[PDB]
Parts: sequence; structure tokens; C-alpha cells
Amino acid sequence: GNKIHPIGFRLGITRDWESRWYAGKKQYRHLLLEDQRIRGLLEKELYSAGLARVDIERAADNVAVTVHVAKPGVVIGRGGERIRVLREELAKLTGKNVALNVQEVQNPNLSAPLVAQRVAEQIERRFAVRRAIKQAVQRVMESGAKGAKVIVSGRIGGAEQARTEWAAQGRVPLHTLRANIDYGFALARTTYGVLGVKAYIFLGEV
Amino acid sequence: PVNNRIQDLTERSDVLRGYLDYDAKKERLEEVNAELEQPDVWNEPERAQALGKERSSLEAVVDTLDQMKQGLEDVSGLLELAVEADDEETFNEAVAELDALEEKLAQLEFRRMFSGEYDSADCYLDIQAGSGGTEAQDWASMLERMYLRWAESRGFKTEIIEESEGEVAGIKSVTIKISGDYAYGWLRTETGVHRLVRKSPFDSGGRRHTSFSSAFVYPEVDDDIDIEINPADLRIDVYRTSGAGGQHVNRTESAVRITHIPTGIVTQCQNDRSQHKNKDQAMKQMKAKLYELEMQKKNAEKQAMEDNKSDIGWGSQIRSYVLDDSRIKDLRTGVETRNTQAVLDGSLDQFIEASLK
Amino acid sequence: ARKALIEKAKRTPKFKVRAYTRCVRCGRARSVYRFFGLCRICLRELAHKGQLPGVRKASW
RNA sequence: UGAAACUCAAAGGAAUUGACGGGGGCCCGCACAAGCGGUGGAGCAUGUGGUUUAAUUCGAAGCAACGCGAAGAACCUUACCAGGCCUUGACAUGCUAGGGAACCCGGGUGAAAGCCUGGGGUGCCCCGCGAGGGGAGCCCUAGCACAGGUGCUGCAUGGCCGUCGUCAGCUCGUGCCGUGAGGUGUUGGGUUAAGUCCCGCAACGAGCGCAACCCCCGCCGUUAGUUGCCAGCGGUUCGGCCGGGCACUCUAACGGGACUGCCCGCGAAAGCGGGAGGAAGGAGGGGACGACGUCUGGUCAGCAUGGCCCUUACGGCCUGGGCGACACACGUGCUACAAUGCCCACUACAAAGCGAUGCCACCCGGCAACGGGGAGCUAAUCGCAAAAAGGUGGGCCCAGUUCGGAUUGGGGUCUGCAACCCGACCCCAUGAAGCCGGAAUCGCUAGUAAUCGCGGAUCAGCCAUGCCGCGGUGAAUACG
RNA sequence: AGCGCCGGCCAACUCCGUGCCAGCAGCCGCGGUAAUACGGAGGGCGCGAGCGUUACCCGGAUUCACUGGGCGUAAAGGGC
RNA sequence: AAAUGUAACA
RNA sequence: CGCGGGGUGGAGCAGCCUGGUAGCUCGUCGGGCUCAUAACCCGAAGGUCGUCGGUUCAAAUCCGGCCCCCGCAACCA
Ligand SMILES: [Mg+2]
Ligand SMILES: [Mg+2]
Ligand SMILES: [Mg+2]
Ligand SMILES: [Mg+2]
Ligand SMILES: [Mg+2]
Ligand SMILES: [Mg+2]
Ligand SMILES: [Mg+2]
Ligand SMILES: [Mg+2]
Ligand SMILES: [Mg+2]
Ligand SMILES: [Mg+2]
Ligand SMILES: [Mg+2]
Ligand SMILES: [Mg+2]
Ligand SMILES: [Mg+2]
Ligand SMILES: [Mg+2]
Ligand SMILES: [Mg+2]
Ligand SMILES: [Mg+2]
Ligand SMILES: [Mg+2]
Ligand SMILES: [Mg+2]
Ligand SMILES: [Mg+2]
Ligand SMILES: [Mg+2]
Ligand SMILES: [Mg+2]
Ligand SMILES: [Mg+2]
Ligand SMILES: [Mg+2]
Ligand SMILES: [Mg+2]
Ligand SMILES: [Mg+2]
Ligand SMILES: [Mg+2]
Ligand SMILES: [Mg+2]
Ligand SMILES: [Mg+2]
Ligand SMILES: [Mg+2]
Ligand SMILES: [Mg+2]
Ligand SMILES: [Mg+2]
Ligand SMILES: [Mg+2]
Ligand SMILES: [Mg+2]
Ligand SMILES: [Mg+2]
Ligand SMILES: [Mg+2]
Ligand SMILES: [Mg+2]
Ligand SMILES: [Mg+2]
Ligand SMILES: [Mg+2]
Ligand SMILES: [Mg+2]
Ligand SMILES: [Mg+2]
Ligand SMILES: [Mg+2]
Ligand SMILES: [Mg+2]
Ligand SMILES: [Mg+2]
Ligand SMILES: [Mg+2]
Ligand SMILES: [Mg+2]
Ligand SMILES: [Mg+2]
Ligand SMILES: [Mg+2]
Ligand SMILES: [Mg+2]
Ligand SMILES: [Mg+2]
Ligand SMILES: [Mg+2]
Ligand SMILES: [Mg+2]
Ligand SMILES: [Mg+2]
Ligand SMILES: [Mg+2]
Ligand SMILES: [Mg+2]
Ligand SMILES: [Mg+2]
Ligand SMILES: [Mg+2]
Ligand SMILES: [Mg+2]
Ligand SMILES: [Mg+2]
Ligand SMILES: [Mg+2]
Ligand SMILES: [Mg+2]
Ligand SMILES: [Mg+2]
Ligand SMILES: [Mg+2]
Ligand SMILES: [Mg+2]
Ligand SMILES: [Mg+2]
Ligand SMILES: [Mg+2]
Ligand SMILES: [Mg+2]
Ligand SMILES: [Mg+2]
Ligand SMILES: [Mg+2]
Ligand SMILES: [Mg+2]
Ligand SMILES: [Mg+2]
Ligand SMILES: [Mg+2]
Ligand SMILES: [Mg+2]
Ligand SMILES: [Mg+2]
Ligand SMILES: [Mg+2]
Ligand SMILES: [Mg+2]
Ligand SMILES: [Mg+2]
Ligand SMILES: [Mg+2]
Ligand SMILES: [Mg+2]
Ligand SMILES: [Mg+2]
Ligand SMILES: [Mg+2]
Ligand SMILES: [Mg+2]
Ligand SMILES: [Mg+2]
Ligand SMILES: [Mg+2]
Ligand SMILES: [Mg+2]
Ligand SMILES: [Mg+2]
Ligand SMILES: [Mg+2]
Ligand SMILES: [Mg+2]
Ligand SMILES: [Mg+2]
Ligand SMILES: [Zn+2]
Repeated sequence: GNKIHPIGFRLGITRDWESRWYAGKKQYRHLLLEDQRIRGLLEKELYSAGLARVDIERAADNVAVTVHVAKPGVVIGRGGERIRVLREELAKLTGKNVALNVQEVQNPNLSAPLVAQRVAEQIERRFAVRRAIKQAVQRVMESGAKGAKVIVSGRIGGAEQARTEWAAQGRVPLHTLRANIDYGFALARTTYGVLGVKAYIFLGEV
Repeated sequence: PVNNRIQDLTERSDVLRGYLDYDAKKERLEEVNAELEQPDVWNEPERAQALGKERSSLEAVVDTLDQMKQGLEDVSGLLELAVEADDEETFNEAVAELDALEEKLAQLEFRRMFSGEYDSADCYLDIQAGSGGTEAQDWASMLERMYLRWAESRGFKTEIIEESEGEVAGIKSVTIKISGDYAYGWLRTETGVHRLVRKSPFDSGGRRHTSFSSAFVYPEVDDDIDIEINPADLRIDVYRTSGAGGQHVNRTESAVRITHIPTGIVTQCQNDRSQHKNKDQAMKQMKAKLYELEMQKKNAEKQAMEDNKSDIGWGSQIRSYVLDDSRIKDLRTGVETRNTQAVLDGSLDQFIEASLK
Repeated sequence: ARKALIEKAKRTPKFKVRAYTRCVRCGRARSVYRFFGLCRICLRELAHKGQLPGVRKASW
């Protein structure tokens, strides 16, 4: 148990914060809590849509939430049905002017959180874990990634002896700062226990 | 706070109805009241005396349990008959009641311990290691600690007579004098081989191992093998020696033979010339030979114990200390405490009280 | 004893001394920082995610 | 010459990969050696083993547990104990039925919780000049689902971390060798801090590691000039205070700079030795960063989670106690045993940080802790703030002392609802052990050790001598 | 209409109970609180007035080798 | 010149 | 019954005769070395001198009586 988190090790170099604003000593805990609840609500509701990143902006009594997703329509709805419903639930929680945007995820198979969530869904469906990991890595590499690595840990297949099972292709240089590596984690609940899924996608070095 | 103490007098009284079997003794009580009821039953009064003494032997069970369900129930109605009328004398006079039935039930709990010849002698505890070795010698030392803290939390004296510490780590054997009151009653229901399934610290890669150690328990006797020689049973013959001596030996009855009548032990002496030197010597030799039989008895009874004393081995056991899922199970009654390192502290009362049935 | 404790810590007490901070995220009463309202563990955990504005790994 | 009974599920041959050797060869690391300062002895602080206890909650167990989870246990925390209480319940989603919703205010009992109870006005869309009729805003009462459990299992798990180890390694693709496990490559010669690079080679490539990309520090530039600075000219209340200026210092963003680049020499090359230039030289110093894996390592008690277990209780509230015990035992530290010292008085020189029921200038009362006044500062402005060792003077004169500051008596301050258990601080008095520590053992190779003080997180206060940082002064030694 | 079996050999899989106990076993091996290996059940496989077990013979056994084996280090060259 | 470490390796 | 020798920490022995002072070895207990045990290293604790009485100023010691232990002798008929 050793490796550093590959995103927090690149903050302000190759990857940018998800809550970008300023706040004073008296205030920043409360804005932080409100952010995390925004992420709880959306992170439950927008799971079926294909949620990847949740950016948050704050000026003064107004806040802009930018949702990255593979299925924008599942967020927006029919002409804006769900999109409006979201603002009502949202500014109900926030109690303030909550602007909610939606954006593409141009290629969901180069989104590490998405790949991770897809494998976790596969293994909750009793799929063959090894086969699935090889497939996920192949889908990421065919989508143009310069490297890929996928890891699954736990009671794989229901076995009593826990095990870690991983596959990789190309380059994943986790020691390189200027190397852009998207990272994602997904949690899979089975009848026999939890498995953890980690996805690293090496998009390119800057 | 008082109806919590009736809550408990009904708890020890119900499984008290279990081993006593009110259900199997209210039955036998009736056709002894029937046999003794027809006028011919003092026909061979040996038959009669055993049954009239039996009848209160069962009416100290049936009818004593009959004053516990009526008695407690007229206690719990009189203490509500004191709350809602503010009558504090109806509640001192229904507490003088709870101090009387707390003794007829205390008396009926001495069918557990008042049945074992000498369940009061200052007993000895004889703990032994067993299968496994180092692990079990560790577990043996753990188990002496367990009974020492037990005996302190019960008014006994923790008196250690003989140890021998194991050579790797622990104890191969120990003997403690549990110098206390009624000590043999409690610890005789601790006789057995204590298996300790456990997880082992002496095995390198940390494997789960089983190791056993025993606890044998006995009382105290007179331990005096100095039988006096009484002239009612010695027959002493006198006759002539058989070798050199001269006109002596021929013409003098110097040799004696003392024969203990009930035993059949015979003994002679011819060593000296006086029959009284010889009568002296043969009294010694005769003392020592009945000191050797009374020795052979006692050892014979000991070997009867040893060969009837388990083996401290696999499948010869009474407990699990599966400390890898936190249980301690007494496979004999059998309970399941989950607070394991509280048993090693000395909560043996649990198993003991339920094992005296 | 815990959800009742993360709950009792919220309600204002009978005496202002009895107030402590608990980690608003996991309920931990130990090593709670005032300025995040988080414990040291959740602090590290969100910080690694990048969901703490401006917060970064410090190196000198 | 030569059995059997009985017994075992093997006994075996060779070869492979490891691991190990009181086998060898070649290397490396404060590993030893060379040194300097400690620990082990004392008193105290702190954690732990024990023991005690109603409870002294729980975990951590050689290195890699033991000032560790605990970056703040009087209540709270708190998970333990004792006692007093509550039963869809401190909390979620429900569905149903009664009250009135909602919110605030008191009374009784009680240690408090809790139990009892007396107050008072509900918007809506509505028939409303009318009793009256709701819906669902939220609460109350009775239910039934359910909640809740720091109860067990880290040997069912995720996540995160410790460790070997910043060690130089661990593999894959194709080809080749072998019946095969597997080998080759990755070995060899040279070289490097390095599986670093060079040369050779049935191998030729590739990946994860190494390195680099990132941060701080060292030189310089550009852009900026206040709340920072003051070289020069004016005033100068006698203080960068004022004019004024941004030079300098600084502050903080962006760049330059070092690449064995250049000369000598040895080299097949890679490199190595030496020299210059330069603030810096051969990774410039420090940091972040930790390969495949190992320890069935650690954590179900941070969180999550499979299963097993509890359901007027293994849940919940409260008051009090315990976590602070003390015949003992170990680990980590603090202060010392003194003259290269101690005390007093006066006088200099930092950095990094923190601060609106906060940091507190200055004034006054008190020997003091502190208290009462009171300006400034959303803080490069104002404040914490004095840095301490040092320097200058004076006292001590080798003693258990003007060393040492434990223990205890007495008197106070502050925080807090409350300092008995069980707080910190001040003052008077008391003034212990300790005269440099057995066996044994730890750290450190340069701005390092040693020594000196300053800040912060936690935090009402604090048991901090801990931890994470900051600067001041500043060594010894390395044959091997 | 019954009997055997359903860990591999060897065709047929789940739930509960149990918790190195009770037990299974032809060999290898199963059982220490999620057992396709124990016991019951549901389901399944194989046979069917039969189905299994024990005993014995040949086979598999080129494991006495005539067909059809071996003896440097596995058992095996006699000391010459 | 210097002994030993049983009993349940997935 | 005789002669003469002994009894001293947990074990085995020394100390007496020429009285004041109880020692050695092993063990036991606390600490170290080791991953751990043994071995080793450092420190510590430990004896009514069989009993009664008493010689003397004073007894483990000297002198009586008893109590267990060991050795020898117990012959001539
Ligand atoms: Mg004759
Ligand atoms: Mg005659
Ligand atoms: Mg005669
Ligand atoms: Mg314990
Ligand atoms: Mg509880
Ligand atoms: Mg929870
Ligand atoms: Mg507090
Ligand atoms: Mg807190
Ligand atoms: Mg071999
Ligand atoms: Mg080999
Ligand atoms: Mg070697
Ligand atoms: Mg060292
Ligand atoms: Mg040294
Ligand atoms: Mg030294
Ligand atoms: Mg020391
Ligand atoms: Mg010390
Ligand atoms: Mg001890
Ligand atoms: Mg514990
Ligand atoms: Mg503990
Ligand atoms: Mg440590
Ligand atoms: Mg603390
Ligand atoms: Mg206190
Ligand atoms: Mg408490
Ligand atoms: Mg409480
Ligand atoms: Mg583990
Ligand atoms: Mg554990
Ligand atoms: Mg894990
Ligand atoms: Mg070969
Ligand atoms: Mg081939
Ligand atoms: Mg190969
Ligand atoms: Mg190959
Ligand atoms: Mg290799
Ligand atoms: Mg190799
Ligand atoms: Mg080489
Ligand atoms: Mg290196
Ligand atoms: Mg390389
Ligand atoms: Mg090569
Ligand atoms: Mg690197
Ligand atoms: Mg600087
Ligand atoms: Mg300038
Ligand atoms: Mg060089
Ligand atoms: Mg483990
Ligand atoms: Mg959990
Ligand atoms: Mg769980
Ligand atoms: Mg636990
Ligand atoms: Mg309380
Ligand atoms: Mg307390
Ligand atoms: Mg504690
Ligand atoms: Mg205390
Ligand atoms: Mg000590
Ligand atoms: Mg110490
Ligand atoms: Mg300390
Ligand atoms: Mg010190
Ligand atoms: Mg003194
Ligand atoms: Mg003094
Ligand atoms: Mg002294
Ligand atoms: Mg001195
Ligand atoms: Mg020293
Ligand atoms: Mg010194
Ligand atoms: Mg030494
Ligand atoms: Mg070094
Ligand atoms: Mg000093
Ligand atoms: Mg400080
Ligand atoms: Mg602070
Ligand atoms: Mg504080
Ligand atoms: Mg204290
Ligand atoms: Mg069959
Ligand atoms: Mg199986
Ligand atoms: Mg078949
Ligand atoms: Mg099959
Ligand atoms: Mg059973
Ligand atoms: Mg069967
Ligand atoms: Mg199991
Ligand atoms: Mg089961
Ligand atoms: Mg299930
Ligand atoms: Mg079978
Ligand atoms: Mg079965
Ligand atoms: Mg037929
Ligand atoms: Mg047949
Ligand atoms: Mg045959
Ligand atoms: Mg044949
Ligand atoms: Mg032939
Ligand atoms: Mg053959
Ligand atoms: Mg041979
Ligand atoms: Mg041979
Ligand atoms: Mg020959
Ligand atoms: Mg021969
Ligand atoms: Mg003669
Ligand atoms: Zn937290």
C-alpha cells in the first residue's frame, strides 16, 4: 500500500480543481459542505446519464454547476423537462441562484471514471472479471489513448480468497508529472462483498 | 427497584425446575402417596421408611416449587397494593416476604452443591499442558491465570503449591490450593480437558492452531496412613532358631513369628538370641509391611484415577477459544459467551452455575 | 454509539462547553479541522480528489 | 543363503526456479570503523505490559507496537462502569388514523434526563357578511414496515497506510534453446547514484521502475512601488516623520542560467581525473515522487462493505464515576547533576506563521498571575512581539552550593454551568533524588550533529516536556 | 416402483442444519460459523423389478514383459 | 570454537 | 541395647575443635543479548543453625536430656 493518488499529484500541473472559487476563513467550510451535497444529489441522480466530472463555480450568492456527461439528453430531458426539475431541486438545496449547465464528454471510452463505472457494472452483473478488464483496456486503446491500466480488487467471482486482477497496454507513466493520466474509481456491490475498480487512461503528455 | 429482584427470583427458579424436573417428580410423588396409602404398607417397614423419607424428598421439590409460584405472585400484588395507595407498610410487609422466599429458593439451589459427599473441603486444582506443546504451555499459563483471578473474585485463597515452567514459553503443569469455602463444589464442575482452538503466535507464518490443556480437581482428605497395631489381631508364635547356637538354639524358643490375623501377613525374626530382641524386630517388620499394604491401597486408588483421567488430546475436550471469531463455548451444557477476554478475566460463574445441573 | 453521537453533536447543548466539532463528512470527533469542518482523513481524501478549492500538495 | 507378520502413499533418479550456507567473487547503505552528542542510572512527563478496580472502554505487538490511532479525556469527547429513565426510538423513507399544525413562553417533580402540565395566534385554493368543510405545508399522539448497534469476523472485503526500499529491480511481445519446469533477452567487459550509459552477444524490441518534467533554496534579469524600501536634495516636532523618489532591500509573478558545454590527460565508447570561466560543476543542496510484489502486515473503531449476532436492548437520553488506579516492569522524552556554569541588571541580531463574542498597542491597580480602562488592525498598515543563546557590567567561589527544582504546606488568578477525583498559571514557604550513570544501546557525514529560542494545527481552558514547521549559533571525523 | 449416485476420476447443484463435532471415505482427500465432499430438503444424473454392498477370478497391469520390461545415478552386474 | 524452534500454507 | 559420627537458605556442602564475624556452587527473582528459548553478561534477594533448656557479658559453635539420620558391633555355648 503505497502509490500516490495520480490526480492529487497533478493538481495545478496537468489537472485542475473541480471547485474553483475563493472564500474567506469564516465561510469556506460552509461553501465546501454545500458543494459536497450538490455532488451527492447530482452524483445519485446523474449516474444513469454517465457522470464524469462535476465542476463548480461561485461568485457572490450565485453558483454555476457544470456537469460533464456521456448522455446529455438523459440530463436535459424532453425540451428541458429534467433540466428544469434539476434547477428547482437544486436551488431548493442551495437556497441561492444555482445555474446548472451540461457539457459533452466527447469520448466516454477515454473517460477513466466512465470506464471504471462500466467495469463495475459488468462485474455486478456476474460477468467474467478478467475478460471484462481486458475488454475495457482494449476499448480505451482503440479509442486512441496512449496508454491504459485497469485494476479490480476483492472477492473476484465470489471466491473466498480475495485477489487483485489487473491488465494494461501501452504506457502508463504514473511517475511523470507532465503526463496526462485520467483516473477513476468505481465501487461494485455484490452479494458476497465489495470490489474496487480503478481505471487509468494515459491520454498524452503535455 | 424492588420488582427487579422478583424478576430474578423467577429466573433462577425456572431452570431450577428443569434439572429438578417438577414434571417428572410431581409424577413419582403420587403412587408413593398411593402405595403408602393402603393400610398394608408397614408389612416390611424397610420398604416403607424409604418411601416416607422419599415423600418429603419429593415434597421439598414439588411443594417447595409450589410455594414459589404462589408465593412470588402474592408478593408482586402486594407491592402494587402499596404504590397506588401510598401505603409504605404494605411494602415493608411485602419485603419481609421477599427475604423469606429468597431462602427457600436459596435452599433449593443447594441441590446443585449439597450433593457430592465433600463439596466443602479446600480443594486442589491440577492444571496440565497437553497437545501442541509451546502453544499449549502458553495456554496452560493463561488458564492458571484464569482460575487464579476466578478464585480471588469469589473469596477463595490463591495458594500455589507446585509449579514447573515450560522451557520454550509457559507452564507444563501447576497445582493450586483453592483454599476457600465450598471450593470443591464449584471447581469440580471445572474438571475436564479445556481445548483451546485459537490462533497461534509461535507458528511462523501465522497459522490457526489448536492446543489443549486440562484442569483436574480433587478435595482434601486425612492423608494419614499410620494405622496403629492393636494386639487383638496379632498372633505371635515362638519356637527354636534353625542354625548355630549350641545347647542354646536347641533348648530355647528364641524365634518369633507375628501374623496379622485379618490380613494374613506373616513375619519372622531369628537374628538375635533373645526372643524379645526378635519379638521387637518382628513388630517393626510387621509395622512396616502393613504400612506397605495401606500404601498399596492408596496408590491403587490413585492409578484408578490416572487411568480414568482423559488424555489432554484431540477430541477429548470441552471448550473452544476460537478467538478468530470471538467465542468461548462449553460443549456440555452448553452456553456461548461472546465476550472472550472477559472469560479469561474470571467470569466462569456463567458456565459453572449452569454446569452444576 | 455513533449516529446518536453525530446527532447529539449537532443539537445545541445545555452548556456551551459541551460543544465539540465532529467531521461533517464521516462523523469523526477526532482531528477535526475547524476551517474545513473535516477530519484529517476526509481532508486528505477530498484534497486528493481536488474538491477542496485551492488546496494542493505542499512541497518545499 | 535369506523370509513373513505388520505398516506407509510413498520411497526414489535427473533436471528447474527460489531460499539459505559459520561457500566463494564483486559491490552498496551512519552497517561497522573514525568521531561528536545521547539512551540505559536520577527526578519528572508520556505510552505500554502487568496488577488493581464496579469500570480502570478499544485497537497497535520484533525491526515496521509502545509522546502509535489521540493535531487537546474535568462535563462533553466516551465507545467502559454504577444508578435514574425512553420504545418507530437521538436519525431516514413510508402508509394509515386522532389533535391542532407549524413556533415561541412559563408551572410542578427531579441530580439531570425524563414524567406531569398550564400558556397562547396556522398561511393556502377554498362555500367564506354564516356556524362550518378541507388539502397539504410542520408538529403532536397511537400503530405497523423499519430505524439504531464503536456488538463479532482486517482469516470474507473495498479504500487508505506501514515495510523490505529510493533498494535496482520486476516483467512482457516475437524469435531461439529444452520432452518439460524453465532458460535466453536481463548474462558478460567497462561505467554510473541507477537494468545509468557504452561495447559485445540468438537475440530484436517493448512496458512498469531509474532519470527528467513539478516545488523550495542559491546568482542574475524583466515587469510592478504600497501597507515595503530610503542611495541623494530639501524640511526634519527630533520617529522614513514630511516633500519626494523606486534606485537599493524587499515582496511575487515571468524568464535567463549548468549542458561534462569549453581546455589538458586517460579511453573502443560510455565515462573518469584535473583546469578555467562562473553565484553555482559534474544529480548544485533539500523536497514531492515509492516498480512487480512480500509480510494471510495494519485498520470492520475514520468511512464503506459481505455474513454472523442484539431489538422496551448488545439501541437511545441523562447524572455521577472511570479512561488520571499503583507492590512492580519496559519504550519515548523533559530537566539536570554545574564555573565553556548559575543568578541579577542593562543592551543587540531572525524566520515562518497566526489574529473581528479575535490579536491587543498604550494607561492605571496589583510583587505577580491577572483585572479595570482603552486606541489600532476585514491586517507587507495594527497586534501577538520579548526572539533566546549572544554582548556589556555586577554577584556566586567548588560546597548537594546562588547547582538541581521534585515533593509538600499556605495564599491567590483565569477558563469553564462546574477544576474532589482530574486544569493551567502566579506568589510565599518548603528545597528530594541527582557528583555524569552496569550489562547493553540510539542518532548524526555540513549549515549536518550539538545547542538556542519563535510559530502553528487541535484548542473554552489544558495536563505539549508531544507533533508539524521556523530561523539563530555552529562543530568533530571518515585510514579503510 | 424402487435403488444407487450428483468434490475429481465420473453423468448430475443449490438452500438450510452442522462447525476437525456429528460424520464421509475406493484412491486423492472432505469437516475448525457461506461445506456443490457430513445430515435433511428441492432439483439433477444413472439404472429399473430391480438397485447397491461385501467376497472372489480375469482385465486394465508391457506391474514376471513368449508376444511384450529392465539393471552408471530410479530396484537391479556376482569382488575377480 | 557457538545448541534449539513442535502441532492446521490457502 | 552398645560404641561415635551427623542435622546449618529451595538443593548439596563449608563454618565448630582455639565462642562474638554464617560462606561456596547450583537454583530463585529484576535487568540485558536474541525474532524467540537455552547458553552467556549485569545487579539483587534468600538461613527458628533439628528441638527443650543454658555456658558465658555473649552460642551455629561449648556442656546435658529428648527427637529423627548414617556407620559399626551384637560373641562362647
Ligand atoms: Mg537349619
Ligand atoms: Mg526351650
Ligand atoms: Mg534356654
Ligand atoms: Mg484486553
Ligand atoms: Mg450502547
Ligand atoms: Mg456507521
Ligand atoms: Mg470542547
Ligand atoms: Mg474535535
Ligand atoms: Mg536432486
Ligand atoms: Mg540449484
Ligand atoms: Mg551469502
Ligand atoms: Mg546506523
Ligand atoms: Mg559506532
Ligand atoms: Mg558513546
Ligand atoms: Mg541515560
Ligand atoms: Mg529513565
Ligand atoms: Mg510483573
Ligand atoms: Mg487493548
Ligand atoms: Mg490499549
Ligand atoms: Mg516504531
Ligand atoms: Mg490529548
Ligand atoms: Mg478536573
Ligand atoms: Mg465521559
Ligand atoms: Mg454520556
Ligand atoms: Mg489484510
Ligand atoms: Mg488484527
Ligand atoms: Mg485491504
Ligand atoms: Mg536438459
Ligand atoms: Mg519447442
Ligand atoms: Mg521464458
Ligand atoms: Mg521469450
Ligand atoms: Mg531480471
Ligand atoms: Mg532472468
Ligand atoms: Mg555488465
Ligand atoms: Mg538510486
Ligand atoms: Mg534503462
Ligand atoms: Mg545484450
Ligand atoms: Mg523520478
Ligand atoms: Mg528568499
Ligand atoms: Mg526596478
Ligand atoms: Mg566527477
Ligand atoms: Mg492477519
Ligand atoms: Mg465498517
Ligand atoms: Mg461488516
Ligand atoms: Mg474491533
Ligand atoms: Mg455522561
Ligand atoms: Mg469522566
Ligand atoms: Mg488512554
Ligand atoms: Mg490519577
Ligand atoms: Mg526500569
Ligand atoms: Mg526514557
Ligand atoms: Mg515527554
Ligand atoms: Mg536530553
Ligand atoms: Mg538537600
Ligand atoms: Mg537549591
Ligand atoms: Mg543523595
Ligand atoms: Mg559537585
Ligand atoms: Mg552518558
Ligand atoms: Mg551533560
Ligand atoms: Mg556494553
Ligand atoms: Mg548519508
Ligand atoms: Mg542547556
Ligand atoms: Mg513551541
Ligand atoms: Mg493558534
Ligand atoms: Mg491550544
Ligand atoms: Mg496532571
Ligand atoms: Mg452409483
Ligand atoms: Mg470444495
Ligand atoms: Mg462411472
Ligand atoms: Mg461433473
Ligand atoms: Mg455437534
Ligand atoms: Mg455418503
Ligand atoms: Mg469458514
Ligand atoms: Mg453454513
Ligand atoms: Mg444468503
Ligand atoms: Mg462424494
Ligand atoms: Mg451433502
Ligand atoms: Mg428384468
Ligand atoms: Mg447384484
Ligand atoms: Mg486385478
Ligand atoms: Mg500381464
Ligand atoms: Mg522379453
Ligand atoms: Mg521397468
Ligand atoms: Mg541410493
Ligand atoms: Mg542404488
Ligand atoms: Mg564388476
Ligand atoms: Mg554379497
Ligand atoms: Mg571365639
Ligand atoms: Zn471525516
